[PDB]
Amino acid sequence: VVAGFSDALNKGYEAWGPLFGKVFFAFWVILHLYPFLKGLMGRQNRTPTIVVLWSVLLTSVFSLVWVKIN
Amino acid sequence: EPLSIVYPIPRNKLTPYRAVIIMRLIILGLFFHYRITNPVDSAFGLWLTSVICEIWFAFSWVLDQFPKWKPVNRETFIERLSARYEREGEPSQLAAVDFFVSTVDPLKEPPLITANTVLSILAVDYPVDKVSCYVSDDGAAMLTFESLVETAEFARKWVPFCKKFSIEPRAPEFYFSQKIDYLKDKVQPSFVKERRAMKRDYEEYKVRVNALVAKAQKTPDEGWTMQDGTPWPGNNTRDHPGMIQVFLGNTGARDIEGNELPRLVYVSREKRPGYQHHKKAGAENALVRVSAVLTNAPYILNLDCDHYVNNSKAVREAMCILMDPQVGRDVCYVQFPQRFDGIDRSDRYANRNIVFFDVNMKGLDGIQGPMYVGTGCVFNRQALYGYGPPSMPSQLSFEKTFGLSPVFIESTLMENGGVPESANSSTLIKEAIHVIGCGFEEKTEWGKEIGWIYGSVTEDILSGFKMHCRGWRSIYCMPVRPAFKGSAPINLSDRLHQVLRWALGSVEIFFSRHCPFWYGYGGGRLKWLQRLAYINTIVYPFTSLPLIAYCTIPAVCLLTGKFIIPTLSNLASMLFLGLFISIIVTAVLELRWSGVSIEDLWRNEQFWVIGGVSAHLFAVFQGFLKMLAGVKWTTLLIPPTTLLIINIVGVVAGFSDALNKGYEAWGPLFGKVFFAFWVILHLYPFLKGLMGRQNRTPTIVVLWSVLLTSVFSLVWVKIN
Amino acid sequence: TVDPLKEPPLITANTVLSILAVDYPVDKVSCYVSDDGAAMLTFESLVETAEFARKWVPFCKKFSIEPRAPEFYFSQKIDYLKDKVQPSFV
Ligand SMILES: OC[C@H]1O[C@@H](O[C@H]2[C@H](O)[C@@H](O)[C@H](O[C@H]3[C@H](O)[C@@H](O)[C@H](O[C@H]4[C@H](O)[C@@H](O)[C@H](O[C@H]5[C@H](O)[C@@H](O)[C@H](O)O[C@@H]5CO)O[C@@H]4CO)O[C@@H]3CO)O[C@@H]2CO)[C@H](O)[C@@H](O)[C@@H]1O
Repeated sequence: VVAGFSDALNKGYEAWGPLFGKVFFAFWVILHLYPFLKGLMGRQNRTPTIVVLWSVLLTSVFSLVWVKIN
Repeated sequence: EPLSIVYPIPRNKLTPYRAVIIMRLIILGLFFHYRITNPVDSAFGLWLTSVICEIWFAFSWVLDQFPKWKPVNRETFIERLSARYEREGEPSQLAAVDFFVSTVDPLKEPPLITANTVLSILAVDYPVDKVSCYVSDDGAAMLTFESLVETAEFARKWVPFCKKFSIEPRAPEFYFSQKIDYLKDKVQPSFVKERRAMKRDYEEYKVRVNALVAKAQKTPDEGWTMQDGTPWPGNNTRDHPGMIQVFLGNTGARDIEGNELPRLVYVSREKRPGYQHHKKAGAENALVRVSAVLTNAPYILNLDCDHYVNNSKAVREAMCILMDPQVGRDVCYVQFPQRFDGIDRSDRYANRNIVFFDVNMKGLDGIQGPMYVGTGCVFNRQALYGYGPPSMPSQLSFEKTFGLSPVFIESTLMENGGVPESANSSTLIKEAIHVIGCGFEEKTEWGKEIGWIYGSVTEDILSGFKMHCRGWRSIYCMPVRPAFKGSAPINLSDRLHQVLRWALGSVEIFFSRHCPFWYGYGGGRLKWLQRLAYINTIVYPFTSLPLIAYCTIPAVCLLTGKFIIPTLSNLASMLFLGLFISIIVTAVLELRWSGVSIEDLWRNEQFWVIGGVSAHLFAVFQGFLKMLAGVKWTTLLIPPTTLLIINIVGVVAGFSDALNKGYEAWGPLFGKVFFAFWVILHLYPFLKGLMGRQNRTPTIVVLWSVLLTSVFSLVWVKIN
Repeated sequence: TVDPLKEPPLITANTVLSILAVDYPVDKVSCYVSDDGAAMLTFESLVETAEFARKWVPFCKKFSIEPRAPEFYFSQKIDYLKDKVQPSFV
């Protein structure tokens, strides 16, 4: 989703329709699956963490920077 | 047989750590070389400040991360200790232990906690003839004396029950106030009735102690009077003779079953007007001297009022560590991890601070051992006096170095310990009273180079460093149970004052004669890595001076400069990515082998940033002022509040100014805003709690105000 | 009181005990209880509360405990042995 998400940005706004449909199905699968995987690998369900958010946004910059450079 | 074994990391988590940290160092070096050479950034002062602060951070990090190299683990074997040294069927051959407890004043902290810790000390699993407890007070208050008198009877009642049913923790308050199932693995048929009766007795004792505390608040004009009908010697705090008393000893009371109980010695020093007395260095040193006279124990276990003994095995584990001819000869003290209790789920205060106690302390254990912290340490008596490691690496001289008293010199001349005369106990009490005289430490080397290193504020780390410079080695033992649990501060003012005190003590040590940069350089006997770790621990507050400037940088860069650094696809961005991924992978891999929760590292680093922002800054400025010569929490919060407001106003104003532009900031705006967001996210959670009534939900009104203020800024920009 | 079924008489009895256990001279304070339902349950509850107050008033007035309501006092998780100095309190 993140890789294709960036690949849609490079296009000239031609994915305004297709991107949401493809992303929505991925979001449905992830939203169902993610909460379970968080708890077993996480110490509490009240607050998953704040570091993973930092890593995710930094990882978002990672893919974005690479796409701009390659 | 080996009573304790010390095994390093299994090497499945250590070589990858070493490789990743070396890669990080190489990447940092390449980054700094490229930054120094190629870019100019079109501005000299801003770029110079950024690069110099980054270089200072790099030096700090490289000098702080190396001590973590070569982590080491350890475990002890009480079963084999008992099998060999206990020698069932023949007299025991276990060394004596002298527990120390020091109190300042009963009003600031209730005497109930002191009584609880005294009971926990008196209810350890060790032969009664060996363990001996000592309690010292600086206030010389009769409330503490009466509390100890009542605690003597309560201990007489409580010790047989605890030692017979092997209950834990030994502290009565902290044990009865437990919601864990008390009937879990107890097989004694008559446990329930005994527990109920002992609980009722403990409640009665609590009532009596509360009555004494309430009575103590009223001061008669004639002064305090004892039950026997004698004026209290400690009427005037400034001027009063020193007094020594004995309880629950072989001479005193005995247990209900007839067995004896460990002796408890209550010592109050002699203080006079015009005489300089140290806060705690002069109390523990006097305790060491008076113990050397009364019961010469080779091992002295130091503690505090708040901290009590959790499990009745810490003494046995210390004996296991210190008794081995191989791994017990060069050992000087066995530092224990001081764990705290009464922690909520949201530990926003980060008072736990176990990343230091586990990731860093164990890492340092490999080279030369941990540092004295001020609680839970079994010092070697000879090491405390100062002799150097055995098998390294005149009478007038002995008088000069130790003191004028000849009895103390004769007692300390014995390596094994004990009392050689073994007679005339009353004369020994008189000799102890003489030894605790105010003028004993006038021109001797007490404290200066022998005992607790005299210091204005902080001396534990100084004493540990001084005694390590002589070639000694220390151990770090982590039992499955904490074995030393104590109450922790729960508010923010106390925590801020404590961190400020630590920073001030570190700065004072740095500016004093005992400076690692140019101290302990004769004869070696100090590992280079250990000296590097000491330098890290001493000059850590100085990083606040560049940290404040660095965290201020983004606010100005986003408003006036409007630039950070030109971006080059080939090399600059690649180096940025390398650093960013290397730091996170290093953190994860380090956490892998230490069993630390991921959120704990983030919480600790944000707390460290806060302390650098305010506590370390004020401490270092006060250090400069004191060195040149020769605070409220509200004032302490001024720098954090100022930085938060300046950063938020700058980021919002620059966001509006970039929006007014024709989409020409698509890269630079994100680049400039990321650093500000990082700083604000590290800083805001702390300020919210102190200015908020709860951490669960900050508020909803502040969100309304923030959106309305954003509308205000937008409207003002549109209209002007 | 309006009716004992809508609200249990236990709360009314607790309030009556709290009223009867105030710190004021016994000759001055006087309590009055009125009912609109005229139910015998309230009368019997008050009759029993009279004996319970006879038992409870000296203890409360001697040990200066608070709050005076027994239902709302015994059901408190705050440390009940906080600042009590009476030797035979337990
Ligand atoms: O516990 C009681 C005991 O405390 C003693 O004082 C201790 C204190 O207890 C410790 O908490 C403290 O530990 C901190 C270090 O002092 C401090 O130097 C260190 O700073 C680190 C920081 O933790 C780390 O996050 C940071 O990483 C950054 C890199 O530096 C950057 O290059 C990169 O860009 O970003 C990362 C962050 O993402 O590096 C710095 C070092 O450069 O943080 C420690 C806490 O985590 O040390 C004190 C003494 O040294 C006290 O003396 C005793 O009396 C007392 O008993």
